[PDB]
Amino acid sequence: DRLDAALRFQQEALNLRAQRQEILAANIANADTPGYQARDIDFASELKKVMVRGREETGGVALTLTSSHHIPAQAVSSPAVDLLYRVPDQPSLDGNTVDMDRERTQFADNSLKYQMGLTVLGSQLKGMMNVLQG
Amino acid sequence: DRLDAALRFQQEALNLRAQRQEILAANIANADTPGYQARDIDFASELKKVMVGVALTLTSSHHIPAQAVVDLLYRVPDQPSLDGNTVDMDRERTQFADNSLKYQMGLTVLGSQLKGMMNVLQG
Amino acid sequence: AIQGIEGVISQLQATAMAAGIALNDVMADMQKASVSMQMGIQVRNKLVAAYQEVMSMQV
Amino acid sequence: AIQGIEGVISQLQATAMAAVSFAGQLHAALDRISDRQAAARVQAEKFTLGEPGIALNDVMADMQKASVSMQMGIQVRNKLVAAYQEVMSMQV
Amino acid sequence: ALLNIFDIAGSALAAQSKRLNVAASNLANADSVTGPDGQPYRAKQVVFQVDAAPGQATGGVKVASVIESQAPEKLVYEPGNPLADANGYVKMPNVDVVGEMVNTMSASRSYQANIEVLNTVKSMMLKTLTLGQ
Amino acid sequence: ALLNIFDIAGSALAAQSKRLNVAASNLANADSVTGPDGQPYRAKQVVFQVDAAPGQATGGVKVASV
Amino acid sequence: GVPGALSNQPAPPNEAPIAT
Amino acid sequence: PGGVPGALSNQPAPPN
Amino acid sequence: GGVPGALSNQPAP
Amino acid sequence: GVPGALSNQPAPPNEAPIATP
Repeated sequence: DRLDAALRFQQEALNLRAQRQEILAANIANADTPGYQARDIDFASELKKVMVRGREETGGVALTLTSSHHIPAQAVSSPAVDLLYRVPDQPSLDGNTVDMDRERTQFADNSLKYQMGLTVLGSQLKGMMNVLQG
Repeated sequence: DRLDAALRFQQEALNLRAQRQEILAANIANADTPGYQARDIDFASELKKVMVGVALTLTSSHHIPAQAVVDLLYRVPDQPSLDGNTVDMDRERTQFADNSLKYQMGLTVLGSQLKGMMNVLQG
Repeated sequence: AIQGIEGVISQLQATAMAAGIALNDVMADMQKASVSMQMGIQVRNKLVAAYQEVMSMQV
Repeated sequence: AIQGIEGVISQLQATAMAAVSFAGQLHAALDRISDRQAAARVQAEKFTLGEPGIALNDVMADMQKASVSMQMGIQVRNKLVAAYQEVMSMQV
Repeated sequence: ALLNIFDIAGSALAAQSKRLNVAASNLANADSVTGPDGQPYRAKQVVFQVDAAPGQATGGVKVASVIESQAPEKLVYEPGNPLADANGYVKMPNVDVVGEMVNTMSASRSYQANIEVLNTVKSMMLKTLTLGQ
Repeated sequence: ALLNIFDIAGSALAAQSKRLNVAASNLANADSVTGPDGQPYRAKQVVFQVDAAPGQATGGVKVASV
Repeated sequence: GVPGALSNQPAPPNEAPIAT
Repeated sequence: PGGVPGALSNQPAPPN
Repeated sequence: GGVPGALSNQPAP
Repeated sequence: GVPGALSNQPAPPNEAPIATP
């Protein structure tokens, strides 16, 4: 409980970093698709929201497998994050708002912040094994 | 050895790519020889043949161990030249570039397999 | 459970008186379990050492 | 065995009257990782063979995924061995 | 959930490869006059859609179908060629060469961007696997 | 054998080379009175077909005959 | 809205007509 | 609803 | 599916 | 058959006479 609570903030921030990078990679993949508004999330507000109320999913339901021969299958699943629209910079005839400079800057920034989260969490876990080890 | 069996396919593919690369470059070099036929190998069949021997027996120390010691298919000509040369620049240039790419891909795959076998052991 | 609802009403009386999985999650829980197991091992070792020191006495 | 089939029918009678594990999970994980690696290797060999329909993109991505899965298995083995060594070091 | 980036970027790479292949096929047949059925070659183009099943927020990209490009067939007056019309109007493909070259360049650039995404994602997965160690 | 893009573009190169060869041979024989047998030279034409290996999807260019 | 900021409402479909 | 990427959807389309 | 990728082995086998 | 295929037979010599023999 205590150890779970102490390591919960950085763990949740790192998970939200992963989901934000998935969203940014989806934006980069759809960069040439006509009629695709770029999506992004407000990291701080969603992080506090996940902090106060635990993580949740839109659906994520799945077929139950009582026997050992039942065929496993799961329907679509996604986080409970609010996918907001990014304000376009300049217009385009095809009708997508994926501006590549913004996408690649957010991608690199999210990359470094995820590495920072990994460093902090690893430092804390060593900072604990140091105490326990004897 | 089991290690050979895992890396046999990629090593044979890499060697066959190198041999076919040499053959294609020989075709390029001899483009101006009158009467030269453009030769090539069928990569898949030769790869089957190589993938699909008896070291002589050494009774003592002085006994000497056994000493060790592909089929070329003609290319179908496209344009009839007057000097009998059937080497076409465009076809073999594309084949040369493709063989270079596939040699690089084979190097990448073999290196990845060796690196995985290594990180399994490192510790 | 029926006994579970009994426990809920008991806690209400107490209040009255008083007034798929990703690497990110896999690795974090794996580390947490390693840490908890090490803590348990160390605490038990301390307890066993204290008990053996007590029993190695001379009365 | 004849006596083995006798034992099977005996266990069936036991089920009539009456009316997965950590090692199993580790075996399942090893089988899954090996199956993924073998699938990637087979697709790579098929591409090297020249058979139509196999794209270099899929080959390279599947090799990437297989490498990541192998590294995950290696890390799990490392920790598991470390935990076993820690437990065996306990003084009783 | 960094593993889903593998699927997203792989789908994007496959779709961009298909688009580049279709553009190159159109470009290489700009001068064609006949098809296997005798019909004139019709310039073709892929259709890009979000690879999201119903209920999925954001996915990669997928090629729905290949469609004939909407443009008038280029009429050429050659009533001596064995293939012709009633008035000798040979029909040639409607390929716009500049458009195909720009499409090839764009497909190559998007492909390379997706490769970079995959590379950095794999590096991060390895670093995550080196979390506490 | 070849990658699909390699095959398509190489077929395009070969087809353009054949068309250029036909044009050059015609330009050389513009003033020829007789052939080797006693018949006039006839201008050659090259016909481009799409080598649609799959069903109607894509394909390079092939030359059936001159 | 400031470009590069985040808004909960999508941008309207843009069009470039030739004749008004 | 996606559409054709690149040249076709970035050239001024006919009115109707 | 109907269209093979650019980086695929010649559809013609 | 197709120009650029593989065959086990060398192509016949490329003769171009000036007059009919």
